[PDB]
Formats: sequence, C-alpha cells, structure tokens
Amino acid sequence: MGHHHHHHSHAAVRKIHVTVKFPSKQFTVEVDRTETVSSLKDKIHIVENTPIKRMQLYYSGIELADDYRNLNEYGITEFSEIVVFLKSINRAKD
Repeated sequence: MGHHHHHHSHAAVRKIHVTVKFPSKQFTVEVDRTETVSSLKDKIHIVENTPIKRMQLYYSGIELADDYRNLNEYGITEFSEIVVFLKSINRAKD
C-alpha cells in the first residue's frame, strides 16, 4: 500500500519471460530478473483480478512468500513456470 517508488537499478539488462499459471488461466509476463517478489505480484495483480496477498507464487518447489526478496534470490530465469496458488477457498473465483 504505497511506498512503490520508481527505480532503475539496471537499464542495461534483459527482462525475462515468466510463465504465470493460475488454477484457471495461463499467461506470460515480462519481468526483470532482479524484480522483487512484491513487484512480481504487482504486475500479476495488474493483469489478474486476484489481490496480491491472496495469490501465492510457486517456483519449481519453492514458495515465493518473501515479499521483500527478489527473483534472483530464488534463481529464476526465463521460461520459468510460476505456479500461482490462490489462497481463497471461502469464495471461489475463476
């Protein structure tokens, strides 16, 4: 909620293509390799209806629950399969 300032840590870098898999839809997003987990969910939140805190990102067995860490911390490269498990079972959604 706020605090989202613009920052260009590296302009001379190629953004990677991550595969965002929901329990319904599948789409690819261009994100930086030093992108924060929060900033990953930010971009996904812009695409999908799911709120950031409710959707959990799973990368090849690792739960990306640390909002403060970056993707490089988990070792995420291009064509990665990010499985998004939605933690909302009281009211279902597509």
